[PDB]
Amino acid sequence: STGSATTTPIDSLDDAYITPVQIGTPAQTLNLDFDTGSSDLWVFSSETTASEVDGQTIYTPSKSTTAKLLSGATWSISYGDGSSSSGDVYTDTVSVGGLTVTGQAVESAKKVSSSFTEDSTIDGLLGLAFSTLNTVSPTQQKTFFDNAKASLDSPVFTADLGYHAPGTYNFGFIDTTAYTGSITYTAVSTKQGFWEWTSTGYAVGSGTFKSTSIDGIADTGTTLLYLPATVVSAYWAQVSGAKSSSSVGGYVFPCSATLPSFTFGVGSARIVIPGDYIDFGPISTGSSSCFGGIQSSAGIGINIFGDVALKAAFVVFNGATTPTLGFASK
Repeated sequence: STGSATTTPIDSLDDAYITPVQIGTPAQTLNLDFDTGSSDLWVFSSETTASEVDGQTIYTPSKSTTAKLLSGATWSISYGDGSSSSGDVYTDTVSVGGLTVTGQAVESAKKVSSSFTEDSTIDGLLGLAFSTLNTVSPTQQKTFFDNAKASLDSPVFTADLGYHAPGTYNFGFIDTTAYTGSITYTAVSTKQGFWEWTSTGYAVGSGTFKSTSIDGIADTGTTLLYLPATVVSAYWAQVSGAKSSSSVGGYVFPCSATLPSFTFGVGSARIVIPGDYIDFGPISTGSSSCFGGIQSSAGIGINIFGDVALKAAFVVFNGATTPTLGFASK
């Protein structure tokens, strides 16, 4: 089997991407944030505290003939931005782009933090990291990809995120029309439950490539590119008027400035992030100060190749017995 679904930016800045997902029988379609940095599929639901729902589409398991309570199961998750959610668990039929999993754990939110309530466009998350990070207790649950894997033509999914435009998540096949050149594959460590890999270095604009190992994760659920302070300083030093602002919480730059590209290494290959991808707009409405898309990972404890980086590539998440990551230009 295979599946193929379009993923769409939630706003004009690509702050996140939503993908439609069919849950239950008859289908209830919710727009989920596909997140290769976590491993829970959770949704706004008929069980979510009423005051914490504001515009989202909810899953109502009582209206699904295939929903079954996963008796005794609870879940609770916190994300790197300080947001959180928790609740109980059903199993149900879940389809993505024509690919169907029966018996998928669908984690129903009883509580969500304000960040989730305030974002009307995201109805929940669909985790695509390794199932060892899944928070369901007492019985850890598998991700949608883990459950689908054996049925797939090939044990892979691919992320092809758009810049200010829709893109594609494919399951079970590599679309050879969707990228240029070849796909370069690189080793993955699963020890922390992430798609964790080592970049071979970087360049800023037309500058010379610096060979240096940068360990980090491929995370579709993080918006920006978070790298070591040395790397990030070298980038913003090439932007006139850029500064790190403690009050704003990162590097900002005048919107009149030209942003250089940023290149990162994948083995001997190179992925170029165009300068425009690094512009995340005014820090507040009407401001001439713009928020940067490359920020320091200092204090996160890990480097994160988020959407800013991933959307410059066609990315293969290879879930073979020994997982690997592939990157191609596009």
